[PDB]
Amino acid sequence: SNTNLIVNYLPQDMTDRELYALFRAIGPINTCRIMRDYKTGYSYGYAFVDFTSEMDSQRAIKVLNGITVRNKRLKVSYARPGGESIKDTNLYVTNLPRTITDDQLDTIFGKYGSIVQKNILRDKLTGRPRGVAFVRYNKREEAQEAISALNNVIPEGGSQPLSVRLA
RNA sequence: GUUGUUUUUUUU
Repeated sequence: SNTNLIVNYLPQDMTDRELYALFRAIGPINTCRIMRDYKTGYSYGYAFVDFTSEMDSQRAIKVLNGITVRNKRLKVSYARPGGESIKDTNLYVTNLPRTITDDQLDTIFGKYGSIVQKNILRDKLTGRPRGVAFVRYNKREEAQEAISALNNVIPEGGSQPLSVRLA
């Protein structure tokens, strides 16, 4: 947790030119990479921004986090050290009680490790949960643990066995 | 009974 940031939810048509102007506005930028699939060069939808000062980095988070750019809302946060340990940490859960909430998810899945991002898919019309959700842990061991502890078991408040697998 | 994130969080 220092100067390196990971920018998420970037519109596909965002150029390095844009990333720069946007983040440069906070303080001097060391580097700005958009991360796109080699060959086709299509944005993986995220980027890293290495500021020069730990202070500038922090402030970027405070100001740019959540700002809307065209169709998306950016999500700026400190990058976690890479590695094999961050691998296979995204979970695809289904058969979740339809009365589920972000706080229950936290209770159920938060004991096995530290959640980095979670999303309860909701019906666009009703706004009610569809029973699906994506939970992304910090370490690869937490997801594995989460999986074996919750797969095929009935969650509290529900009458149906959860389904937890790697996305 | 096949629900899939603001499709895409580790350097593409």
